[PDB]
Amino acid sequence: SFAQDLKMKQLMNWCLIRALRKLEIKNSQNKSESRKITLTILKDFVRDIRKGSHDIDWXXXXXXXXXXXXXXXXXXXXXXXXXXXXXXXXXXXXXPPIKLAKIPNEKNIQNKENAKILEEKIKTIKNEIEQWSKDLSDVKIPSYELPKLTATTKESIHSDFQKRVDGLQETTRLLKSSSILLNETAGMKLQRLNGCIVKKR
Amino acid sequence: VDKLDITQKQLRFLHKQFKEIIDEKVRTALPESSEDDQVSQEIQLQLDQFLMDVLEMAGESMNVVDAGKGTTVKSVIQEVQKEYTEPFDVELNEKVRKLYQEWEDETVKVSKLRREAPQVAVSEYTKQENQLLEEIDSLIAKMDSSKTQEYWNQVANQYGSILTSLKEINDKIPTHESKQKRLRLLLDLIEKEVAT
Amino acid sequence: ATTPTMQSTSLLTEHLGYPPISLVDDIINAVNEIMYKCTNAMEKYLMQRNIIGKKDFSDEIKIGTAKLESLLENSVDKNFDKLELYVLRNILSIPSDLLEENRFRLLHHEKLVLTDSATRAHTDTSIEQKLQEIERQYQLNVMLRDRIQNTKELLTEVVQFKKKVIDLLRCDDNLTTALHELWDDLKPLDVAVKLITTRLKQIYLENEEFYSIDQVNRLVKRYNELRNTSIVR
Amino acid sequence: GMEGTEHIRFQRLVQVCNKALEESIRKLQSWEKIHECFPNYGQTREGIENLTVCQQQVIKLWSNLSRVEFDAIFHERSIEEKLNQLDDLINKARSIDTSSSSKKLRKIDDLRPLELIEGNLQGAKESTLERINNKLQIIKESNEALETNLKDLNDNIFQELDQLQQVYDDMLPDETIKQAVSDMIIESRQ
Repeated sequence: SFAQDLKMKQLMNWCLIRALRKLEIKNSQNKSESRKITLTILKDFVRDIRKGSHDIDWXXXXXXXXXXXXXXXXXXXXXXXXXXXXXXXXXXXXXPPIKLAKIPNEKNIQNKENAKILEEKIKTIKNEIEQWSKDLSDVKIPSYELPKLTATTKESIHSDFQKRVDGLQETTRLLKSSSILLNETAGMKLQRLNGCIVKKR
Repeated sequence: VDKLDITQKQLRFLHKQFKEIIDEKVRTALPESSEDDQVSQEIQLQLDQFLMDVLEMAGESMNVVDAGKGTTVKSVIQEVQKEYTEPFDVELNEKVRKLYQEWEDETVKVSKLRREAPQVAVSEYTKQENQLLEEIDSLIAKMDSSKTQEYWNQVANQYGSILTSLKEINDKIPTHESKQKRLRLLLDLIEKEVAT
Repeated sequence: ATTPTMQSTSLLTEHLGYPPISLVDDIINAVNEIMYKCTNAMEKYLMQRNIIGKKDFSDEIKIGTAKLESLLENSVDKNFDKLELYVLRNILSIPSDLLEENRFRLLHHEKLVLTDSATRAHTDTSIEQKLQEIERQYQLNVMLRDRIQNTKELLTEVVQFKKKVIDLLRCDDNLTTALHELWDDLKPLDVAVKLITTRLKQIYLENEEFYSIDQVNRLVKRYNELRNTSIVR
Repeated sequence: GMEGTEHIRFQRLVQVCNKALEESIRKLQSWEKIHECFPNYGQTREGIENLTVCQQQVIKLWSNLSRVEFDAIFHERSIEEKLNQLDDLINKARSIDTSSSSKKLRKIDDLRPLELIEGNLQGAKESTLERINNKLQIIKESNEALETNLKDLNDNIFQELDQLQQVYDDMLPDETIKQAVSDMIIESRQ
């Protein structure tokens, strides 16, 4: 069974292998330089591990300030707390505790981006609205639209009929008068041709 | 099976020295200037969740001896995680909500403008600028709309006068023939001297 | 090319009146609201069930609350991620065919556009011609009034004039020329005037065989002056 | 005639929504997960009675009020009309019009704060032109008709008159008789 240091690096370095690999199948989107980069750092990382980087396994650190409800201490004499090595000729409490290099988050980024997005979008929108109101009240252009017997008469027919009656009437007067003057002629002729005889016998 | 016993301090120690190395190198492929958006910082995250995958996978063929089996391992990976960052910056997230609801509202506004504004403009014209039907239908509404006797008797008396002339000349055309005959006989009797 | 998806989101954001994401967000926020209300309400309304007889179980409930909570928060969150993916992809998606063809349009678009210059100029123009033609046709209607009145006027005038000429000339009168029909029994006036005229001509010959006032009166007084008889029984 | 029967889409929305819900409840109608979340208190008899009536309670209430919330949203958005109109519009655009428009424009917006307005105006005024031309065309028709009748009865005037004129012309030696009456008048008298 055991709980050994080598087998820890067997299993762990194995998980690192599989992790790299999976992340290489996930590197189908190569144009993301983040991907190529991260892969370089992680390959050189697993290499620098398998070929040593510094002291590694087991031990702890210092714990600094505690944080446990199970914190309860009780001891006695027999070797006090003063702890460190010594003896060997040639070659300190040993306290290099934890060290941190904090990294920002992700929601900060999504909120930066989304902020930019909503700023430019809402800008374009409110400006579109400007164009609407102004063009409406202005260039509406009221569509303006604004509009703007022959040769016949009583006297003519009565003049025709009267003309006929007058011409005819005049011709008639000419015939009748001709007969009158005629019988006045014959009249005379006989007035002097009726006294020649008288009569006598 | 295989069985690697862990203590919280062991696994957290390994994690923290991994982060030590990763920090050491990320500090050679780039200077310290942080905050870069889709670049640099995306790498940091990708490496975090990378260690999530690595260590989670590790706990499958490996157990803990502090609580029950491989329980809490992810809670301490995630407690050292939170020991970094992700303070949900309330103010920026508040800006996110403000500008998101503002985005929705302004959107609805431009929509109801794109329709309501043209349609109401054209409605107002089409309604007033149809007053041609005052003129036109005024029109089409209108298009549907629902002593001489003396003189006569005088020309008549002229006709009757001509008729009189007719009868008179007809009675006087025989008489003058007869009196003719008489006077021509007489004229032939003067040459003969009209005696006894 | 802008983006056919952006085009579908503009045409749909306009049609709907609200962004598509707004709907799915209302769905999510709603459900998760029921998740929180029902979580702290399961907890709350179960606090009265903590004691079971003698001992206290008030220390073994919040683990179930927290765990079940996170579990169904992630589960539901992802399930409705697949929802919204299905909504914005199948339901609220438009085929790129239509967007490319220029064939997809909205209710707004009883509208028809083009080279605005053409339709505006030709429109205003044509309309104006129509208006002036309206004016013309109206004035022409007035002319129709004129010729209607003229028409009927000539109706009465003619009817009265002719039933006059026949209630006058034909001797078929009401007041004047009834007289007698003997005058008109020889209805052709022409032949009459011809006959009398020509016979009168012949007479005018029978006298124009001269010997006029002087010839005849002198012939007479000559005769008488040549003396005769006086007196006899 | 209103293709696709309007629906086909809102129905699917209901489908996916309710299926995602019920397939998200799977963990509440399976008490094993409760055995995981309550190893000890879940084994208690009274406790598991409580969590039984309470699990049933949450399925029932959850499902009900969730549904009425979905319906409420559908009312908030009148999504029925929007989607039915969406499908309808799509298929009409599939089976209507083709050639009228020579070349086309982008339907997002070239710059369409105006193009929309001016478009609507110009179309509406096209309709105007149409009806106006129609009512005019009517005035022309009625006009030419009345002209037809008036000119008919006018030619009936001229015809009638001219006729009866030549009629009484058919019913009704000036010189030689002038010289006759002259020569005869030459005689004088006392």
